[PDB]
Amino acid sequence: PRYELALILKAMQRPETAAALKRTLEALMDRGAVVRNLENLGERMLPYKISAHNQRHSRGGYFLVDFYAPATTVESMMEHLSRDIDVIRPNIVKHPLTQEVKECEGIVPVPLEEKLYSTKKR
Amino acid sequence: QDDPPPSMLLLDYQNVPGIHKVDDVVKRLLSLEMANQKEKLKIKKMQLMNKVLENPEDTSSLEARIVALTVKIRNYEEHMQKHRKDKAHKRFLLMSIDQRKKMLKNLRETNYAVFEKICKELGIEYTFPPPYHRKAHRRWVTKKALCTQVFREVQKLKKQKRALRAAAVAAHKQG
Amino acid sequence: IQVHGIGGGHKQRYRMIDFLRFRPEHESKPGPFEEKVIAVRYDPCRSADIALVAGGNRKRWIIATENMKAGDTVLNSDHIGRMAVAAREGDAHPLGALPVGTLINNVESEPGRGAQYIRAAGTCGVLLRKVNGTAIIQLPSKRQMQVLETCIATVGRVSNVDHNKRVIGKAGRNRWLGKRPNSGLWQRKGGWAGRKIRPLPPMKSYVKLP
Amino acid sequence: KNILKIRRRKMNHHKYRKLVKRTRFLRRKVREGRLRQKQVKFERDLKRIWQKAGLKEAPAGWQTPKIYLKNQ
RNA sequence: GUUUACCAAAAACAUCACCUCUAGCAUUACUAGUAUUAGAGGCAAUGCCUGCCCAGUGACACCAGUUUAACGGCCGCGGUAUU
RNA sequence: AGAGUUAAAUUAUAACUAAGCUGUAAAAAGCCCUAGUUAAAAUAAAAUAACCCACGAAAGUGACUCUAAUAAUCCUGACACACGAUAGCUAGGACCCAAACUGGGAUUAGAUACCCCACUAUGCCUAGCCCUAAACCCAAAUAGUUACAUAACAAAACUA
Ligand SMILES: [Mg+2]
Ligand SMILES: [Mg+2]
Ligand SMILES: [Mg+2]
Ligand SMILES: [Mg+2]
Ligand SMILES: [Mg+2]
Ligand SMILES: [Mg+2]
Ligand SMILES: [Mg+2]
Ligand SMILES: [Mg+2]
Ligand SMILES: [Mg+2]
Ligand SMILES: [Mg+2]
Ligand SMILES: [Mg+2]
Ligand SMILES: [Mg+2]
Ligand SMILES: [Mg+2]
Ligand SMILES: [Mg+2]
Ligand SMILES: [Mg+2]
Ligand SMILES: [Mg+2]
Ligand SMILES: [Mg+2]
Ligand SMILES: [Mg+2]
Ligand SMILES: [Mg+2]
Ligand SMILES: [Mg+2]
Ligand SMILES: [Mg+2]
Ligand SMILES: [Mg+2]
Ligand SMILES: [Mg+2]
Ligand SMILES: [Mg+2]
Ligand SMILES: [Mg+2]
Ligand SMILES: [Mg+2]
Ligand SMILES: [Mg+2]
Ligand SMILES: [Mg+2]
Ligand SMILES: [Mg+2]
Ligand SMILES: [Mg+2]
Repeated sequence: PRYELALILKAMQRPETAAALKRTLEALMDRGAVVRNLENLGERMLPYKISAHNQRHSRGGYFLVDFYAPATTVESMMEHLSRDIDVIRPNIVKHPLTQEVKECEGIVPVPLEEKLYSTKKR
Repeated sequence: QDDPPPSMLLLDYQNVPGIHKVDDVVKRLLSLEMANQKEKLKIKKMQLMNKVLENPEDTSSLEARIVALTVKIRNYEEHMQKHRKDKAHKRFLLMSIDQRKKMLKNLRETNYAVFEKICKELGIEYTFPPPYHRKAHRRWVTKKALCTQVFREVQKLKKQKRALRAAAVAAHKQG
Repeated sequence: IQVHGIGGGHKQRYRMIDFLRFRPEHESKPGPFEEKVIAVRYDPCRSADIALVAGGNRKRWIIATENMKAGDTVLNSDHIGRMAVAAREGDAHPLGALPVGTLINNVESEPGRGAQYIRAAGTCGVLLRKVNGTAIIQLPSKRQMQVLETCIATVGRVSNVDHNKRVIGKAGRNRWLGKRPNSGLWQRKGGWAGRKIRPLPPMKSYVKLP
Repeated sequence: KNILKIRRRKMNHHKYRKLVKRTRFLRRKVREGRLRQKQVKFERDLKRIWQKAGLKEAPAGWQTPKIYLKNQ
C-alpha cells in the first residue's frame, strides 16, 4: 500500500452503510486509486462530539481504505469526501507499511560531559 | 519541455526480466502514474545523461555533475513557477545557477569541445563575467543614455558635413 | 428633471442581457444543459463585462464571471443533490446544491423571478448556511438575505475586479460617461451629516411562512 | 561599566529625536532646497556634456527627466 | 473650462482626487440599471497631515446611548529661578 | 511555500437561577444589555510531550495531514545578487483576546508613571514596501594540535 484512508462514517444501518462504502470506493476509483482491501473496525462511540454537516454525532463506524494513488488526486479525494455528508471525518495519511522499522539497537549510555570549565582554583 | 509518458515504467523496475507478460495492474502500479516527483526526476536525469553524455557510468565527471545540477535547476524553476513567495528555494535556485556557472567556467578552461557540446545541447548560454560590478542607478543610466545620444548626433552631423563636402568637391571638380 | 446631474453622454447601444440563468429552449426537455462561451466584451450600460453564450439554436448575453475567457464551457442546472456539487467558476446551480463557503453572484430572489442582486463588477455575495430547506446569503452590503433554496445562482465573482481602482483623469471623462457637474449652491450641512454608527439591520427574508 | 557608554548613546539619540521632532519642517525645507540644487546641478552637468561636444541644442527626444524631484 | 446677455471674467463656481450620510430593489425618471451600484451633499489634484470635545442644537435610536471629514467650540486669577 | 482540518479554552446569541459582577496591599471607578450552568459558529493562538536538542545559511521554526523540497565530488572571497526578528507605511479583508495613545478611578506635595477599568492603531490573511536589533553565543570562514603556556574575569591555550 501507499496511502491509508482513516474514514469515520455516520452510524447507520447495513444497506445504506454498504451503499456509502460503495460510492466512496467508486469515488476513489474515479480519481484512479488502486485499492488493496477494506477494513472495518466496527462502530464505536466517538472520543468527542464532532460537528459535521450541521449535525452533532456521538456514535460512528470506523473504516480503513488503503490504496495506491497519484500525488495530484489526493486533494480531489479530500474535496469529494469533504462534500460527502454520510462521512463525519475523512483523513488520508501515508501508509505506515511504506516505511521500514529502523533498528532500536539499545539505549546508548551518554557520559557526563568533561572540560566545560577551566582549571582555575576557586 | 520533454514529456515522459504515464506508462514510463520507472528506473528501478526497467531491467528486471519478465515485465511485459505481467498484467496491467502491476504495470500501472510500477509506472510513473503513482510514482513520486523524485522518480520522474530520476527518469529525466537518466534520459538527459543518455542524450548528451559521452560515457554514462562516470558520475565524477564535471559534465555529468552539470547534467545533474541542470536537472535540479529545472525542478527548481518548476517549483518557482508554482510558488512565487518561497525565498529558501529561490536562494537554492540562485546558488545552483552559480555553481553551474562556476563548473561551466572550469570545464571551459580545461576542455573546450565537451564544453561546447554541453553548451549547445542544454540550451545554456554562457555569459562572460563583466568587470566592475556597480549598481546602475538613475543618474548614471540617464547620463549614459545622454552621452550615447550625443555621440550619435555628433557622428550624424559629421557624416552630413562630410557628404556635403564631398558633394561640393565633386560639383566644383566637374565645373 | 427628476434626477439631477444626468445627461450629455456618449452614444450607447443597449445589449439585451438575459438574467435568468436556467432557461431551456423547449419544454420537451426540461433537464440541465451545457453551453459554450464564445467571447467576452465590454458593455457600456453596466460596470461589468458581458459574455456571449451559445447553445442549441440561440445565444444569450450573460454577465461574465472573473476568469471566463473565449471558448469556455458553462453548465446550467436545477438539480439539488445531497452530495452537493463541485462548483466551478462558470456553473449555475440552485443554492441548495452549493457548498457552505460558496462565493456567488447574480442571486435570484423568488424561484422563477430571475437574477436581480449582485450584478456590479467585482461584487460577490457569500452563502452562509442552509437550514430547514432555506438558504441564507450575505450580500456585498453585508446584509443577510433569506431565500428559498431552489433559486438559481452563479458561483464566482463578477468580472472587471479593478473597476473600483479605475481612476478618472479629468472632468472630461465624467462628461464622457454622462455625469453633469454638481450645482454651485453652497448648502450648510444639517444634522444628517456626520459619522453615523448604526447596528446592522436584520435579515431580509423572502420566504413566505404559511 | 558599559552601561555608561550605552546610556550616553541613549541620551544622545533621544536628544536627536527630540531635535528632529521639534525642527521637522525646517529640515523638510532644507531637504527640498537641497533636492532642487541637486536637480539643477544635474541639469547643468548634462548641459555641459552637450555643449562641450559641439552641439548647440540637446538631442531630439530628450526631455531630461526629474530623477530627484519625484513625488513621495 | 464656466458665470452676472446690456457697467464686475475674477481670488467666484465647477473639476480629477479624498470624505460623509440614504437606500436589498422590476416594467415611463433613477433604470430597461442592483452596494466596485445609484442618489443627497462637503472640500478640492498630487506630497506631509487632518490634534481635543457629544457640555448645548440637530440626526439615528422613537427612553439610555452613538455621532463633529454634523451645526459648532477649544480658559482665567496670583506668586515664583541671580532683576 | 501552498492546499485541507480542529482538540483545550474564549465569544456573538438563546433557556433556567441569583442580585450582584469585575477589580487589588487596601479602595474607588466601571458593568448592573450583569454573574453562574447548559448549548454553540467566526477569529486568534497552538497545554503536556520538551529532564528532548533536531531542521534552516541567518532571522526563525515544535497542533494534524498531503504535495513540492533542504545548493556545491563540499577552500577563502565583495560595494554584485538573494534573504533578513519585531516595530512602522499604501490598498482590501478579519477582529475572540491582548494593547501603544487616550479618557476615567486610586497613589503622591506634584504622577501627563508603577496599581485598576474601557477602547483605538497594531498583533492575523492576501499583495507591495521599509532593511532596523544587546541581528550577542559580544568569540569570522576553512584545515588541524594539546607541544610552549596561567595579566584579571569569562567559554582553556594555540598553529597554517
Ligand atoms: Mg448608463
Ligand atoms: Mg462597463
Ligand atoms: Mg460631487
Ligand atoms: Mg460647492
Ligand atoms: Mg550628550
Ligand atoms: Mg481659463
Ligand atoms: Mg451654463
Ligand atoms: Mg456684464
Ligand atoms: Mg476668462
Ligand atoms: Mg467684462
Ligand atoms: Mg472653489
Ligand atoms: Mg489621503
Ligand atoms: Mg488640499
Ligand atoms: Mg478636525
Ligand atoms: Mg448630542
Ligand atoms: Mg449625548
Ligand atoms: Mg501563505
Ligand atoms: Mg462602585
Ligand atoms: Mg464574530
Ligand atoms: Mg499545542
Ligand atoms: Mg547541502
Ligand atoms: Mg564563498
Ligand atoms: Mg524585515
Ligand atoms: Mg506588519
Ligand atoms: Mg482592533
Ligand atoms: Mg488619567
Ligand atoms: Mg537572536
Ligand atoms: Mg557588533
Ligand atoms: Mg568570513
Ligand atoms: Mg589572584
